[PDB]
This record gives sequence, structure tokens and C-alpha cells, in this order.
Amino acid sequence: KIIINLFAPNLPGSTKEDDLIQKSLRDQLVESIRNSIAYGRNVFFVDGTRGAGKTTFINSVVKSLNSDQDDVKVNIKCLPTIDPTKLPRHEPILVTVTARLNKMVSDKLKGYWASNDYRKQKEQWQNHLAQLQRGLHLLTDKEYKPEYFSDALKLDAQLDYSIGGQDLSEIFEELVKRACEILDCKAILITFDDIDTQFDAGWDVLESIRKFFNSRKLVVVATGDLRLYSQLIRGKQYENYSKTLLEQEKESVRLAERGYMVEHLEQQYLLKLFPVQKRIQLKTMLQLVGEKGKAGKEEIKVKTEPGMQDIDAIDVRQAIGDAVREGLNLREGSDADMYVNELLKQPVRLLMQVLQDFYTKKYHATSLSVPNLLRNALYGSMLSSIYRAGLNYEQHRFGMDSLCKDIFTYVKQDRDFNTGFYLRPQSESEALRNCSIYLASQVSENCQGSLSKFLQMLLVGCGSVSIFNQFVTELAEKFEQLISEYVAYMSVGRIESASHWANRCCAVVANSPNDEKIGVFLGMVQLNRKSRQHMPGGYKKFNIDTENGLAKAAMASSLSTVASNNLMDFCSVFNLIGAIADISACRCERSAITNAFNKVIAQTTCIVPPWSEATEFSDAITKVEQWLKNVNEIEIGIRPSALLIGKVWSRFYFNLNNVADQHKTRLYRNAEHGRMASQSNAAKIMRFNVLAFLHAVLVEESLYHSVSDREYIGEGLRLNPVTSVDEFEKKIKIIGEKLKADNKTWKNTHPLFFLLISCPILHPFIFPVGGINCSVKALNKETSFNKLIDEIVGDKLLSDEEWDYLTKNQQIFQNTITSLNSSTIVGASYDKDTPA
Amino acid sequence: LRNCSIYLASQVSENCQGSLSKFLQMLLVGCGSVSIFNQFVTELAEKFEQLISEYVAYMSVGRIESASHWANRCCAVVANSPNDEKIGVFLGMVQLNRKSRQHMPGGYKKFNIDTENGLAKAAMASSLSTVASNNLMDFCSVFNLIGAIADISACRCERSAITNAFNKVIAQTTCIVPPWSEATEFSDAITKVEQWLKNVNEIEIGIRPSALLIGKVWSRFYFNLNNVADQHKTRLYRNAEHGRMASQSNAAKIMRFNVLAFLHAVLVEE
Repeated sequence: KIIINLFAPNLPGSTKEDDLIQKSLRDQLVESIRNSIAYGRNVFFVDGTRGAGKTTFINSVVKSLNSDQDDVKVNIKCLPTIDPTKLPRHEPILVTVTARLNKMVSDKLKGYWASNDYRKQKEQWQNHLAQLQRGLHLLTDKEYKPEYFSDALKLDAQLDYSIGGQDLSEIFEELVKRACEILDCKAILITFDDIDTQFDAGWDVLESIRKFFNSRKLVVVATGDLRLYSQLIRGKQYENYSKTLLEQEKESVRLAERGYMVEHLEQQYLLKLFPVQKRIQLKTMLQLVGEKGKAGKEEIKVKTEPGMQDIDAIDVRQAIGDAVREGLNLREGSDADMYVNELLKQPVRLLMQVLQDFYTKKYHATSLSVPNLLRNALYGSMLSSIYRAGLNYEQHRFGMDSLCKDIFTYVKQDRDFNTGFYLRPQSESEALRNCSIYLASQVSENCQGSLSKFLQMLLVGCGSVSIFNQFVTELAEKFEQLISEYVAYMSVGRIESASHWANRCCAVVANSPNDEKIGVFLGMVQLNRKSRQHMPGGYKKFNIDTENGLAKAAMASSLSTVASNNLMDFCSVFNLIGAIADISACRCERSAITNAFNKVIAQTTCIVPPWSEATEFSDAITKVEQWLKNVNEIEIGIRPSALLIGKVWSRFYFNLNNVADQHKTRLYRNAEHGRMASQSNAAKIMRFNVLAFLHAVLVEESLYHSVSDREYIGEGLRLNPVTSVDEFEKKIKIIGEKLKADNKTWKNTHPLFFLLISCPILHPFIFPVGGINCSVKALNKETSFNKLIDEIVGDKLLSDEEWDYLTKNQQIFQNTITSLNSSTIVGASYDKDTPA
Repeated sequence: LRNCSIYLASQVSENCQGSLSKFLQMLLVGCGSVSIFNQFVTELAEKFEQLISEYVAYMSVGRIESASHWANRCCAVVANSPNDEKIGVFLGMVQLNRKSRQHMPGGYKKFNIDTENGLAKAAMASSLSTVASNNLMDFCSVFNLIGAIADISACRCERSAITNAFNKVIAQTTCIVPPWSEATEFSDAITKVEQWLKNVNEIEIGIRPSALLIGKVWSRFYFNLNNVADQHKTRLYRNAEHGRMASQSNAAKIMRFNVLAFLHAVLVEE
């Protein structure tokens, strides 16, 4: 039961009483110290996580063993802690200990209890103190002088040095005994700090402990890195080898037995100095509180508000959990606890400062943008990791442009493009998995309350990683040159517009010459720009003028041109998503929408990446105007996350892999009007590519969205709607009934899917003329599928006349694509027929 | 190395103690990754340090999100090794066609997942893996099955975890070839699993596995899969669909002994 008040009048830099978390370990070590004395070298090694309060921990032990003086039978004074790195480069540790031990004795003597014993103790103390000074040359002699033998032959029976000679090990141990007699104790507890930042100075510490600090009345508590001591000890055993021997025996066989001996002297030197049973390991607060399920050794409570009673404080795991789920915008599931578990392995002071920097600023504001509060809390307490990993630390450029560059440079260092855009604390490097929580907060705070930013992170943020992994990385330092070219070409660092990124995506996925050159790529087809001859049936060239308003605009927004050996023309879902993101971030004014609307219609041509070998629309403008009225009032309740955006893309990115594979072998001669499952055309491919986007934003957004507590997909086996809309219709039907039964609304539970399904620009792509499987059994799902979409939006997207043409084998159509199916695809050979 | 061997044996006997999921992950990711490199990647090799780094980075050794995800990478590396006789009957896995092929004798057809029902559909989907080669390839594997068991048994009694464990890899995983490559029914299925997890949560507490047991189970299991992948690739005949005699083999029979190999190896060594 530990109560830690984040609203204490001081920062976590105060190590006050009842303010040390490692109290159980400290008393376990202190008791272990007393047991050894009560019974001749007692060396305790204190090790912990890098950057932990080991210096603070030993400084609590020195205070704990000095606070008690009459309650305990065993009395232990404690020299002030020694820092071997802040000492003169030539002062021996024996001098440093004696210098501090002398002041402890002198201060005790200056108490003036009585003059009867003051003189005797001073007389005897100054005898040993001055005798040690006589023998100090042996520590710092460069050669033996024949006159020191006279000193070694002087005998002082008043001093009682039994072994004989001038032995510094025994002179000091009698000096220590006088100190204990004067101070009325049983131990001295010499304490050392880390030998970091100068680990040459550690050899004096090791040599002094081995020779002078084994006296049954001295306790040593060292701390630091046992790796650093091992490199120190191993280096000295090589110094015991004669230089001539190493120059003459350099072969592998002679060097192996030389190294296999030093690894055996080093092994026993640590065991001699720091015994295994004496080594002390600081418990990280994850081990103090245990796992999520099982209880820990000791329970920790943190006060999240000022004035909370000790019975009102909540657990540290839930204190972090309330900050991770609300900060990273994660549901109360396994992935939210994945960040909490990693955060619990952080240094004790570092994490408790994160909680204070979060809750104190949260309480003051509440008296909101919680992800911004968590990002600020993570920024101050963790800024070293961001600097170490090369991320963007300048807190004035935090935006879409900076984050997407930080995501790509994190995945590059994480060396995992397959799943590096989830921002999960999996990386081995401490700095890298430190930035995972930081970037996750950055993703959740930029994209909060904005549909346009959600689609920008989906494409520029996560998509740029996936595009590189499948289409660019196989061509490859030479790898870093490709990385620099890819980020510069795709402009991940600077996002001019979402559709601008999409246009460069068409040219890079088409870089790889597809086998059989069918002309269908990842989420796109290569519509033919030059009318080729002898096309069976009604396979005419694609003409944008055929489509009317809201259909030509939908086509043009999805059409991109690539300047290659031929002026390649591409229709892709990516250009369609980029159009949605650009339009969604527009002012409600009529004219501002019109300016932004026409940008996607520019039919902009984009150059091949360098690593390669080389009013008519007035109806459409009104509908996209009314749609943005919903977006500007519904998007405020959107709470996306790195996991959500990553999961939505991952299914969507893999969905287009199936569609580009299943449909690449179904472009048959009689597929002018695709009505069977095995018949596919350009309209059908670009319908399921759009339907794939609308599916991943449905199932993966129902699973992972902070606004809704529980899922609505049901206990089903979720697959993707490829070659058939049966599976996409099923989930909408299943979710709708539960929402109706639970008295829930689509906009209040699926804000991301509701806006995109109600967005008019991609509405024609849902039901193209040639993309509807017009069978008997399958079309029954489609009729319900049309009604379910109409029920969600509330407006009948396709009326009876429009729908009756589609199902049953001219009227002017504007809310649907009318000429995509008849278009021919580059390289789509038409010399085969549908099987009978 | 003789000093780390006993220390590592204490690591394996500590993490895997009192758990069934951790035993399978140690068997599949720990022992499994060693054999996969030893027989399917080691032939391409300093060049070894970059091949070792390539293998570890690709398979995310030390970064496993789930054993099922490791199984997907296992399928790619096992498949992409140059195989004689050019049949997709690899070690512990069979490669099923994804595109319809004409002129197929008998009742043979491309594998469709929709025709299954209930628990069979869930288990069949859990054994399905995909790799993004020049063209998509679909595999049915026992390694995918074992990965599912480790993931399902690691969750709690809640139903939502069980259905998410089933829907963990199938439709949201894009496995790319390694850099060294040359190229309601379902409601009752959850009830059966959730009832099984109740047995697991009270039986696995007394499980005390060792690094020798886990190592021995894999060695017999890995050796068994070599025979099932060799004594069956020459038994794919026209009339072998039913497989009622010992001389006929097919996709269902191969995966019958691939799973039976796993269950036998566990029975013998344990």
C-alpha cells in the first residue's frame, strides 16, 4: 500500500519520507546488510534499469542506516557516498575513504562529552591516521627504494600488527577498528556510485575493495553496469601478458587459449568481488505491481486529483490506463494494455513524472484534446529518446507534414515495413520503443476531430510504408539512397495535398512490370488512352465525356496520368481517397468548395519516379456541399488512433491485393456487362476497390474506435468482399440490427464509416453499370445491400429507374458510372472466352 | 557456451512453466525457427551474418506479435526454397490453387472456404496462409494451426477474444517473399472453444515443461513432417480424392497426418 500524490507541492525530484516506491527492496537490502555484520568481505552490488534511481536508492540506504541509532542493536555509520568519476585522477580510493572517515571520527570527537576520554581517542586515532600516511608511498611508488626495508623492519607492539612488515591492508583495518570504537558501531558502509562517464576510474574501486575493504567491519555497496566492469577487468588481464609474447604468438590457436584464459580470470573476478547472493536488482514497477491479471507483490495507488482520500486513489496500472486509452484513443483491450505494460517498465521517476505532467495539466484545464496533454507529458519526460532516434523534437512544427516524416523515419529505423505503422512498443532499442508511445499520441492528437487528417494519415502516413515495402524495397548505402529518393519523390515530409500523394502512388505501383501485363494494379486499372483496333463486343475506349455530373467529376477525381514511355492513364481508388481528403478540409462557403472541388479534376500528369527505367457540375457541387455540412458536425466526435488507422489500411491494402489478383484473370471477351461472378470488367474492379475501402473502414473501425465501447460485427468470420458484395452486405446488416436493438445510431457509433458511405464523390463507384453481379441468388443480397446503404444515409441513392436498368438487361444517368465497363484495359488481351 | 546452455534451460523452464500458450510459442518460434533456417535458408551461405540478420528481421525473431503471424512467414520461407518435382507439398504444408483450372480429372476443384460450416470453417480458416509472391499463393499448414492454438489459449474466457483470435491473420496480413527468395454455426464453434479454455486454465497450471521436452517434441514433429511431405507427394493420383486406401493421398489426408504428426510427437515425448 503506497499512496503517491501527483499534486504534492514538489516535482518528483523530492525523495522525502513516505515517498520512495522501492521501500520493500531497501529494507530487504538493509536487513541483509545487518545480517552479515551480526555474524570477511561484504560487497553488495546494486543494479537496475539504465537511468533508474540507483543513486537515489543507495542514498536512501545511507539515510536509513543513519536514521536509527538506539532502537537497533547493530549500529552502522555510513561514509558520504563516493563518486569515483568526480575525484582527482591520481588520488587513491584508500585516501578518499580515509579522508571521509577521518571527518566522521573528528566530528564525533568534537561532541565534547568529557575531556577524560577525548584525549585518549584523539591520541590513538592520530597514531593510526599518521601511520597510514607513512605507508602511503607503497600505493604510488614507481620503483622500490632500498631504504624502505628499514621501515618494514620497525615493529610497534603498541600498534599490534601481527602479520609483520608494512602492510597497508592491516594498517587500514586497525584504523577502521579505531573508527568503530570511537563511533560505537559495527560497520562503516563504504558506498560507491556509478563508474559511468569515466570507467577507467572503476579499476581503483575494484582494486581497493579486493585489498583494503575486506575487514569484517567494512561494508561495500557498489552500483553500476556489470558489463562495464567486465570490460574493465578483462582489459587488465590482457595487460598482464608480456608485449613480446603477444607479438610472437598471433595465430588463432595461440590467441584462442589466451582469450579462453582471460574469460576465465574475468569470470571469477566478478564472483569474488560481487557475490551472486549479495547482488541486488531493483524491481521495475511492472514487477512491483504484477501483470494485468495476477496481483503483484505490493499494491501501488496514485492520487490523480488533489484532495483525494487514501481510499479514493486508484491503482498505478489504471492511472496509466486512463491516460493511455484516453490519450492514444484506444479501446479497453489488449493493445491498450500493450502500451501500459511497456510504460510500467520505464524508470520509476520517469513514469511518475509522465503521470504528473499529464494529470496536473488535465485537472487545471478541467477544473480538451486529451491526446495533446499526453503528448506534452511524453515530450518533456522522454525528449532524449526523440533526439536519440532522430525524430522531430521541435514542438512548433507538430502537424500532418512533420508526423508523416516521423512515421517513415521511425519505420526505417525499426526496420519493419510490414507492421511498423502500428506504432507498437516492440522494438529492441530503448529509444525506438520509447518513441512508439510518443508517435502514437502524436497520431491520435493530429487526426482527432478531423476526417481529412484521418485520410491523410491513412495514405501518406501508413500507405507510404506499405508502398515502399511491396514495390520499391526489392530494388535494394544503396538502400539509404533509395529511401531518400522515395521520400523526396512521394513527398512524405511535405503534404501539399492528399491527391498529390495519390498521383505519385500510381506511378510507383506501375513501376513493376506486372506478369502478363494485364494492366490491373494494386487498387487501379490502366485504362487505354489510345483506341486499339479489333476489340470484341462493345470494348470501346474510355471517354470521360460520357459520364454526366457527379459521374464525370467522380471519374476525373479518380483519373491520374503518368508520364512514362507512354502517357499512361490510370484510374485508382487512391486518387479517389485523396480527393475526399482535400474536399473534406474546406470552408463551408459555397465558393471555397468550388475552388477545392476543381483541383481534383485537373487531370494532373506526374513524372515516373527516378529509380525506374525512365453549370454541368452544379448538381455535383451542391451534393458535396450538403455532405460537408454533416462532416463538419460529425467529424468532431471522431477519435482515431495509430492502431485504428494502421488496421484500416492493413486490411484495405491487402483487400486490393486480392481484387487485383482475383479480377486479373476474369477479363473475358463477353464481359462487357459483368453480371456473373466469373465476369469482370473495369467497372467491377474499380467498384470492389472502392468497396474494399468502404469495408476496411467498417469492420476495422468497428473493432478499434475509442467512441464505441464494444464491437458490433458479431461472432463471425470476417473476410473481404472480393468478386462479390455478399460479405460486405452481411456486416452492415448484422451491425444495423444490433444498433437498432441497442438503441444506437450509425453516426454515434461509426462516425468514420458514416461520413465515407454518405460521401457523394465515391457513391457512383458503389453501383457501376458493369460492376453489379446480376444473378438470381447474389442480386438478392445486392437489393438488400442497396437498401441497407440507403437506410444508413437516409437518401435513396439510386431510384427505381436507375436500379431496374442495372439488374435487368437512353435515360440520362448522373449518380452512377455509365461507361467504365465498356472501357478496355492496357494489356488486357481479349482472345479468350468465358467458360460455359 | 556450456554455461549459457544450462542458464537458457532455466529460461525455457521458467517462462513456459504453468502455461500452454507459452509452450507452443517456445516450440514454434524458439525451436521452430532453428530448424527452418537449418534446412531451408542455410544453403544460401560475412555472407552468413547478413543472411542471419535477414532471417531474424524477416521472421521478427524477438519481436513476435503472435505465433500465427510467425506461421505466415514460415510458409513463405518453406515454400520459396527450391523444391524438386515442383509440387506444392512442402514440409507440414500444402499449397492449394487459387485460380480455377480447366481439365481437372475427377471431382477436384479449387479450394473454397465458404463450403465449410461451423467449427470446420473456423479451423480451416485458421490453417490458411497467404504470401505475396509474383502472384498470391495460398497454403494450408499445421504451423498455422499451432499458431492459432497458442494465440487462442493465451486469451481469457471472454468470447470477444476468441473470435478476434480466429480473425487474427486471415484477412489483414500481407506476407511478402523473403529478400533471399528467387522470385448460427459459428456461434457453436466459439462455445466449444470457450469450454476448452476452461479446461486449459485449470490444467495448464500444473504443466512443467523443460527445454529438453520442447526440443524433443519439435525434433520428432519436424522429422515426422519430412516423411509426410515425401511419402505423400508421390500419391496424388486422379482417383485419390476419396483416399480410402493407403496408396491414395490428397490435401485432406496430408493435413490429417500433419496434425497427427504434431499430436503423436506431443504424446510420445511428453
